[PDB]
Amino acid sequence: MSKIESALQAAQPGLSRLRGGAGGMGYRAATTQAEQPRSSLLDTIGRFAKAGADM
Amino acid sequence: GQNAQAKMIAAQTAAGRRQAMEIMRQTNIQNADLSLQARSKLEEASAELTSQNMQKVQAIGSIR
Repeated sequence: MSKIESALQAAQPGLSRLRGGAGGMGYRAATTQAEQPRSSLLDTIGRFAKAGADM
Repeated sequence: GQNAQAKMIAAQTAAGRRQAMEIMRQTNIQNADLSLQARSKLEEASAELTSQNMQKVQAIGSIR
């Protein structure tokens, strides 16, 4: 029925969040890296031509 | 001199092909430098955010 109030008289443990000294987070990774499908396609065309269509 | 013309034009195929290969080498190398710069920027962000964390330790500590 009654409630214990010492934990209220103090900082009741394990309630919401407790912090230490966490550091060095580093945020996140990256969304891949600049992709070059366009240039790869174009250079493939260039080599194909320079080999077979450039006798 | 048909052979001379063929040799001169063959030099053009050589000029364009090595020129194009070099364009890819320079563009590909620059991109790697930019990626390394991004990595260094990430490291700097991590360091400054750690400094912000350390200041937080003392700040919230005083509040408590």
